[PDB]
Amino acid sequence: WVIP
Amino acid sequence: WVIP
Amino acid sequence: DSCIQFTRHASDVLLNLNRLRSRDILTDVVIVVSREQFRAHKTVLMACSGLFYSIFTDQLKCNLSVINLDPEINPEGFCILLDFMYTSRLNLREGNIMAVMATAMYLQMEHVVDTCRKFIKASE
Amino acid sequence: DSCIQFTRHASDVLLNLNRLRSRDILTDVVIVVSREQFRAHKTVLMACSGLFYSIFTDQLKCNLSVINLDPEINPEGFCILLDFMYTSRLNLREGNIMAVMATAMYLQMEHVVDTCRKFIKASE
Ligand SMILES: O=C1Cc2cc(Nc3nc(Cl)ncc3F)ccc2N1
Ligand SMILES: O=C1Cc2cc(Nc3nc(Cl)ncc3F)ccc2N1
Ligand SMILES: [Cl-]
Ligand SMILES: [Cl-]
Repeated sequence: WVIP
Repeated sequence: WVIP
Repeated sequence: DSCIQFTRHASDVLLNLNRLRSRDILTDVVIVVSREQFRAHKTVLMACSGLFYSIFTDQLKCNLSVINLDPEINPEGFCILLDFMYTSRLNLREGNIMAVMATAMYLQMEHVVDTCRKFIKASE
Repeated sequence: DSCIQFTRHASDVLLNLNRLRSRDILTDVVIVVSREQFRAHKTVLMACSGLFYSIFTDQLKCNLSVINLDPEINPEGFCILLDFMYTSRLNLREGNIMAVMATAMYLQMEHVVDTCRKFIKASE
């Protein structure tokens, strides 16, 4: 999961 | 396009 | 094999599937979550959720155009997860995380359940 | 928004859609390319091809379960492109590049047409  |  | 691969293909496909959903093009099921209704594509639901995969591989249920979820399921939690299915983006907030995690457990969306557990653990 | 994003989601969705295709689950159209038949999901075809997007948004054609392509289309070229739609991988070879490019132009798959043009230019 990432900060888009 | 890339070499997978 | 000796194939070449277009990096953005899968993301571009998903973006187009979400555009079809927006535009109500070739949607083939209504998911009912108490008083709310959500239109979607069975194949996208099956690709994202172990519960929908089981439902639409059933020889009788595969033919239904309406699926009613358990009354305990929160419509906003379902909406957030449906948007995630079609976009890869999850609108996880302090005010919705419990409903989102409960819905993802029910729908059998293991990666979502994983990030919810991690975010909850960080606040404890 | 303040969404989080699961990097592998789109690729995992496409992998699952290809598993449904393998297993002939919820396929809803047959594409006929002379003597050959290919089963697929209309939504995946529309998401990848400008021609299929136009066909299945037509109020009459959207309801067809069989689509016959132009007799000039090569079945192997179509097969290679159908596999690309469901996997992001293109089996481009000296022996098939002309048929693949012609098929991608007909299907309106601009990124494929682009890599074919580049590979052809490099051999000249
Ligand atoms: O957490 C999750 C997400 C999820 C999706 C699916 N979907 C499919 N699985 C397979 Cl093997 N082939 C085709 C599919 F559409 C099954 C189980 C699960 N569990
Ligand atoms: O080279 C290409 C690939 C391609 C795909 C599509 N697909 C869709 N386009 C839109 Cl805007 N919304 C939903 C769709 F399924 C249209 C045109 C083109 N041209
Ligand atoms: Cl997930
Ligand atoms: Cl393309």
